[PDB]
Amino acid sequence: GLSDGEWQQVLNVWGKVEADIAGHGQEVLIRLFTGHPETLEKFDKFKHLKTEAEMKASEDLKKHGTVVLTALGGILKKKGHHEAELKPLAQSHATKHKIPIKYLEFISDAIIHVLHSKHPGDFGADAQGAMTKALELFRNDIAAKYKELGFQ
Ligand code: HEM
Repeated sequence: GLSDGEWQQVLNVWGKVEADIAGHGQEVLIRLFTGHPETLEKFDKFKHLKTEAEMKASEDLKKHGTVVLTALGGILKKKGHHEAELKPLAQSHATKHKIPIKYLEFISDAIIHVLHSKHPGDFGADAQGAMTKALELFRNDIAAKYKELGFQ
């Protein structure tokens, strides 16, 4: 549950991501895969990437980064009213992709990391607080659908 002020910050920060959605998406996935290599194993089309150089050079990884952040942005722009947007993602990630909620925690923190890296001194304390809350909300609503499905 975010305030309007907080949502305003979130969508303000998001404007940064939208100026370069592929570059941000790329760096988030790279930060995830290198921070937590077990996550790479969930992708049959990235599992071949051994090195970070190969990750950086991967146009298909950048492509998927675009897909992921496009979906997250659509959800964020709903300001919490994202049940229709979120339900199919929860279902596919639980039932088809089999992604534990721990990995959503991982990518949440990775987004925070990337924003500081790409915008040092331009991602203030209030901004981080708002973005973190928004990602927690997202995660918590997925977690509810996971529980429903009995998925661990
Ligand atoms: C912000 C969090 C995330 C968002 C918004 C997101 C969004 C999406 C979308 C829109 C797709 C394609 C449609 C679909 O299959 O439902 C997808 C596919 C996929 N996602 Fe996620 N995802 C997120 C996090 C993760 C994480 C943390 C993992 C694994 C560690 C993951 C694993 C996958 C895999 C394996 C696919 C299918 C890839 C393929 O073979 O095309 N996702 N995701």
